[PDB]
Amino acid sequence: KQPISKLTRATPGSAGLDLCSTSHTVLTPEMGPQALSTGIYGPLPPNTFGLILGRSSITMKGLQVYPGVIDNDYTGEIKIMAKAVNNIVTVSQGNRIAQLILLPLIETDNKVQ
Amino acid sequence: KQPISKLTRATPGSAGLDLCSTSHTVLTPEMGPQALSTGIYGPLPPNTFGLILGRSSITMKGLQVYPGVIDNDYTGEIKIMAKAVNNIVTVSQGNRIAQLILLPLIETDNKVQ
Amino acid sequence: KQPISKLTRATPGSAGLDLCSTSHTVLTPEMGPQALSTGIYGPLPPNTFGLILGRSSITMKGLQVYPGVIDNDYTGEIKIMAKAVNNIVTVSQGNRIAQLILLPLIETDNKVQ
Ligand SMILES: O=c1ccn([C@H]2C[C@H](O)[C@@H](COP(=O)(O)NP(=O)(O)OP(=O)(O)O)O2)c(=O)[nH]1
Ligand SMILES: O=c1ccn([C@H]2C[C@H](O)[C@@H](COP(=O)(O)NP(=O)(O)OP(=O)(O)O)O2)c(=O)[nH]1
Ligand SMILES: O=c1ccn([C@H]2C[C@H](O)[C@@H](COP(=O)(O)NP(=O)(O)OP(=O)(O)O)O2)c(=O)[nH]1
Ligand SMILES: [Mg+2]
Ligand SMILES: [Mg+2]
Ligand SMILES: [Mg+2]
Repeated sequence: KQPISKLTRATPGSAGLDLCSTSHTVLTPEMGPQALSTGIYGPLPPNTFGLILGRSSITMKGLQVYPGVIDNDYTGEIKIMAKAVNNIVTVSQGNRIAQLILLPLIETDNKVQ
Repeated sequence: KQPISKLTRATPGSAGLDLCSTSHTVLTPEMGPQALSTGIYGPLPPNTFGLILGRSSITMKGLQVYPGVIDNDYTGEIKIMAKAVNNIVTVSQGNRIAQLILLPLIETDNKVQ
Repeated sequence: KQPISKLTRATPGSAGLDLCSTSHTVLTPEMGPQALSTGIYGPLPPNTFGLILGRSSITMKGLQVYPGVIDNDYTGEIKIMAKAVNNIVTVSQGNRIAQLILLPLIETDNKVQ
């Protein structure tokens, strides 16, 4: 169970923190959306939330990552929601397949149900 | 016609403001993108804009929400752009199917056409 | 080779900077993801990064843009990653098909591999 602080960025000016799949997974379009496990857990730094997006090279190879929100106070495992677009996609254990981007969490007076 | 201030968040640290469909709608993949009505209208708080994203549990059930930008000065009805991925999807009136996330609107000198 | 400063926004309160395709391109669903060229190059203003999203009217006409991250220090050509959803899509040279949104780049202590 690793916290977000263990993630790395490709370059100093890279916006995304790369996420790996902890399992070897084969995906086909007929399977629809699948939740890939990353081994990384919330919560996030104060006053931030996360967006999970695909890496461009992975998108171009036919694996679509559906953008996901990581809440500031989420303490579960970060999953990547993904679907093979056209072809059979093979995700090997350790392949970096998505990235976490951190964004400011704006306060509002909206009610909390 | 309800303003964004009427939306609610799941938990204090939830980044998204949940959006419902005001109509019962059936969707199939052959239909392609459909615009679902929410009953909620812009504009947004000063110096912010909005992103519309799917809820993860709804994405995993096979309804893809295409991410959308809500401009600061949009005064129309917020719609959710959605497509059934693989299967028939039935959206009941009142189902929360997407979420609005508020983000800072950065000023630049880019021209305004 | 044009910098981001040359882009325009639809209205003063429009969050997105519109991106055009510099080539006439036909797309079908069987083709999967294709990278469209825009003629516009990073890098981005200090302390910002970019998200590339579809325009809503273009999404509703059946061209899906996969959201992409533009890093602060990217100096290559901004491309739009796109797929025809259901039908044949014809992108004419000069059609505005996506938009760049600028967001704050949050600093963290994550390591840089
Ligand atoms: O891609 C994702 C999206 C969400 N998540 C986790 C973290 C986020 O805080 C949590 C809930 O996200 P959403 O609000 O998008 N899902 P939903 O509205 O279905 O669940 P909840 O009712 O708990 O808010 O799911 C992921 O791990 N990966
Ligand atoms: O998912 C969405 C996306 C956009 N919208 C509305 C609000 C946003 O301010 C407005 C215009 O969004 P885009 O700029 O993405 N669309 P487009 O560029 O086609 O229209 P315009 O030329 O008016 O900017 O459409 C939604 O209601 N839901
Ligand atoms: O839609 C996109 C996404 C990315 N890009 C460019 C700019 C961005 O800085 C760069 C790298 O993006 P990602 O980190 O998403 N791709 P990946 O992780 O495959 O490459 P790298 O290993 O270089 O980080 O690709 C685009 O031009 N359009
Ligand atoms: Mg990268
Ligand atoms: Mg939620
Ligand atoms: Mg627009």
